Amino acid sequence: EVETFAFQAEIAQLMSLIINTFYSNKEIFLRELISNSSDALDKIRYESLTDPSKLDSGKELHINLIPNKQDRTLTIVDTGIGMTKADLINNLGTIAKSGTKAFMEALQAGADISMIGQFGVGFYSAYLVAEKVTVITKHNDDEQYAWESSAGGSFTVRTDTGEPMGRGTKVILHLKEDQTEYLEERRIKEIVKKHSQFIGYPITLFVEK
Repeated sequence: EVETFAFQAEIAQLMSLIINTFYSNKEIFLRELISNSSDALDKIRYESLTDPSKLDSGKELHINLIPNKQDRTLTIVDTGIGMTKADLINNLGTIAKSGTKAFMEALQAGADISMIGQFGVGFYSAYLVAEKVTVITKHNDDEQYAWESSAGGSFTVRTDTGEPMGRGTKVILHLKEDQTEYLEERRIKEIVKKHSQFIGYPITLFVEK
């Protein structure tokens, strides 16, 4: 069972702008997704402070970066709070409708696309480098789901049958054919050092055979 949903008009517009605007500083997508992961980890940590059983689904709080050159994917995994089905449908737990409005107002007042994260919609910077994004997620209060979109106005949600995650979110970037630099270890390390050097959770860059 696969359910298909339309993006709200403002999010469709945001996604089209990210896809079609000329903007060379694409590397900021990784900073934005690592920042989202850190926020998600903060949230489950905060809940655990009064209810330790919130971490029964996994005590380790971390961020993994996984490139796969055969599949042409870069995956960002975190063990944060995850998303419920309702969260996924509601723009992956963001205030994306109003955040988009603020972002577009900022752009007309001179802001840069790199400032997307200041408006709560940094997730959508994934489409600077990905033709399709798959999000696998597990929240303590719900089952494991896969969200997916190639833009074009719609996303899908389905129950996920893959490897059970325990708790957290996996963002799988199916990269554009000319964006394969983001699979090279040297490039990922450079970006992490430049933009994410002080994130308060361990970031592990996996390597490949």
